[PDB]
Amino acid sequence: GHQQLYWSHPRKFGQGSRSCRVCSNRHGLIRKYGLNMCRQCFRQYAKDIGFIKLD
Amino acid sequence: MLMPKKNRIAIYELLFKEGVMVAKKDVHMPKHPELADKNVPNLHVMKAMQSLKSRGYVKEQFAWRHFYWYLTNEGIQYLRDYLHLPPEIVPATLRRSR
Amino acid sequence: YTTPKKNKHKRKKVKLAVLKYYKVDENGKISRLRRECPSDECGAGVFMASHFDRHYCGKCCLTYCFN
Amino acid sequence: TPCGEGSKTWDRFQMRIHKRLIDLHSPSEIVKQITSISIEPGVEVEVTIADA
Amino acid sequence: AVQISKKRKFVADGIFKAELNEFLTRELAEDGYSGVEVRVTPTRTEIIILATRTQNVLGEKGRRIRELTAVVQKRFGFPEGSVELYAEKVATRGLCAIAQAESLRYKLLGGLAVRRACYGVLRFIMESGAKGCEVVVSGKLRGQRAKSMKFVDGLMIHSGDPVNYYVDTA
RNA sequence: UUAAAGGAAUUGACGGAAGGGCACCACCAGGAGUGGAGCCUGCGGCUUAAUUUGACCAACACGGGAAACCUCACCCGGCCCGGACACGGACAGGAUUGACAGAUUGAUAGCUCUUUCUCGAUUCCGUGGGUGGUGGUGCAUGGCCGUUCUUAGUUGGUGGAGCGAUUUGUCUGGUUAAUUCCGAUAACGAACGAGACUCUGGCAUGCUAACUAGUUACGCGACCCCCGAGCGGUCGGCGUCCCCCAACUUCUUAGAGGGACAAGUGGCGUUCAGCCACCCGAGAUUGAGCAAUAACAGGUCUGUGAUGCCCUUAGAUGUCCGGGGCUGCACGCGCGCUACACUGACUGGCUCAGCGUGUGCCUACCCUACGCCGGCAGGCGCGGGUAACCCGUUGAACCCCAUUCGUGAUGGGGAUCGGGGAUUGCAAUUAUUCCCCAUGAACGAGGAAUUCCCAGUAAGUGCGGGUCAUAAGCUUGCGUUGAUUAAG
Ligand SMILES: [Mg+2]
Ligand SMILES: [Zn+2]
Ligand SMILES: [Zn+2]
Repeated sequence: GHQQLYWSHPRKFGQGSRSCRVCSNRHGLIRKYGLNMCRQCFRQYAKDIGFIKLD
Repeated sequence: MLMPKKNRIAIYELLFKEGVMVAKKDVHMPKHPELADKNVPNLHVMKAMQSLKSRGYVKEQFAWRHFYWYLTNEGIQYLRDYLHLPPEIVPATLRRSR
Repeated sequence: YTTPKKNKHKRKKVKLAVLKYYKVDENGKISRLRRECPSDECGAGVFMASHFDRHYCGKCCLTYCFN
Repeated sequence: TPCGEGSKTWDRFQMRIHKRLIDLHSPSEIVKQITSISIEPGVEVEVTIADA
Repeated sequence: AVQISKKRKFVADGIFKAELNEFLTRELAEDGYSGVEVRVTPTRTEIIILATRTQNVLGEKGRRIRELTAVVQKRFGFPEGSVELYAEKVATRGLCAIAQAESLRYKLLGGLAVRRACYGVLRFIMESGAKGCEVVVSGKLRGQRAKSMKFVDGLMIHSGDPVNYYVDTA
């Protein structure tokens, strides 16, 4: 607690802040176009966004 | 949790007049966007609706990452009695559309 | 899983069972035992605290200097 | 791969959106009867301003 | 706010369709959900369910639409009453693979055997005018090592592009 | 002393068993080379308070992991409860929060302590309890991926053969990229897999269309002109959708459709399937995506509120905060850059592209033109661009011509290493990056062994995404230059 040093780190530039949109993977995500998904989850939601396969 | 009593009224007054609210599972997030006026933080919105599940009053699931909420039948009548409200002030789940 | 240097315990409070901060004389006469907090919300609402030489409002957080 | 083990595969999700264009000189109350004529989820049509 | 570019319009409404898919799958699992279709209007916008049982997705005087629309409103940022859902009975209940997989969930969570459950849903689809269909039930069966059952029945294509729209996976 | 040994047929796997076919994850013929040298990076080992961890053809530039702190588990230390709910006591004659001063500490942590105010039943304690977990177990599992497995295979029904497992079907051959076809026939009839299909690459001087793409024509502007003429040369100079003060589609963008099918001619073979070149033609094998049955005790519980059980639960494996480590070096191993010059390297000229990304509900910080200050890195103001609308005809490198250097460990190589300058940021120290001057090591074509590939192909050569605040020797795409050798 005690707000002065509670969240005192800069959660900014760098991978301490870039979270996955789905359920917060912080290892190897995609900042492109505002997808902001974990790459493990991009095959779960490939057909649903509009990122269909190689054609 | 802390339960500041003028601020539980702040979160109960909207969770009663509509049966929905949209907290997002990140606790170090400074401001709740839907209330936005009575300087309440994201954390108690979990830690008061934890208390509304565990009595048996509200019911929730889990989104991708957000929380949703739906009132039970027991949760409806208890909260108007909690806020000193009659059985004419009603939640928005009975009938609001035409 | 031993930790022999003994980390400190919980913040236990004052718990002293005596308030009595309005002395009564001459069949009813009022005494502010401590100075009141001169803030812009709590004039004669609360008591400004009293250390042995300094004063500091416990709520509104302004201070009275070292004298 | 959801792990790091495999034999080095790389799939290429490519999305290709197309676009066309049409002018008008017409008054824009009947721009409303240009919009509301197909329900059609598979279009994204945009209304350019009629200030000229 | 001020408007944004076109390549991120198309992942905005893409990720809009993916999220309420995941929520309504968790929300309407026990009612035979089977997907949603969106319509965007610059007015009151328009969404439909494809539910098997249009009973439970309705409330009394529409309760499980009006709170199932308000969380749609109050999450993304749709304005004051600009969105509406609808229940809709999906034609040939035993032909979209997601629906009865949600309904054979409760044939396994109901407490039957897996072999009564698999053959029961297999004959149903067959008698609902199917050309070929299969079910694989994989996991921890009777025993300790997880071995898998499959019940391929009829004829089925697997390769090329026509395994995109002649088939539905679940 | 022991529950099998032993017989005969069947399906697989195997054989340094025979026959027949295929593959540059195989060879022959050849090139690029790694292994030799410097280095960046990965793994083991040793060392450490910790050097967290997974994997040993299908591990070793892999965990889309190029970590300054965050992320992060590991180590050293300081806080917080973010332990819901149910049970009783402590709660009105003194339960629970917060906080200035100071010896408090890493610390403006009220952590503790002295002193002492404030908060308002929220709680605290006792007990049962969820809970959280980048805590274990991928040999409890789901999803997914990897592989034998990119090679041509797999299966019922129904008959026949058989006590029976099983088998013929699924074949002697001919042919084919291929159980691909012909045909041969106790088998007949079918399904996948292949193919087809989708994308892409190539011709459409055909069709439809163009103030966000252009061409041609014209009027103006400017220069040049033997001479002095201009329907002469140059112009990405200006204007021709602004209410017509021009048309048009070759080049740009797509959209439909057309196009090649092994069709024609010959030689072959059972004039069967087909093969061999030739003629027409843009093209007579464009390249990849998807991909079967049945499986591995393949990997991942550290993507996941996918998850069973166990462990841990406030002196927490939860979680915040500062520092250290993930980068430490007698050694070895694997990818990869630069090289080792004269077919080179300098210096100055001349020069031609494609692929694509770009300002946010959260998250605040993008592409940059120009102008003016700096010998470079840079700095300020002004703008455009949410984009065929701006960067931008993307003046990339190689190259080419012009000069300097001459076989010298040299102006080749630029490791190592000193000092200074700026940008990034909360922080550059254990050097983030960029720039300067100075320093000038091996390295003189590479042992046994081994990879990759045959047509815009190998290769030299740069640019562009992705990780990004700073960030590419990595990866994934792009175009330029462009081959020797092969049809077995
Ligand atoms: Mg996970
Ligand atoms: Zn006051
Ligand atoms: Zn342990």
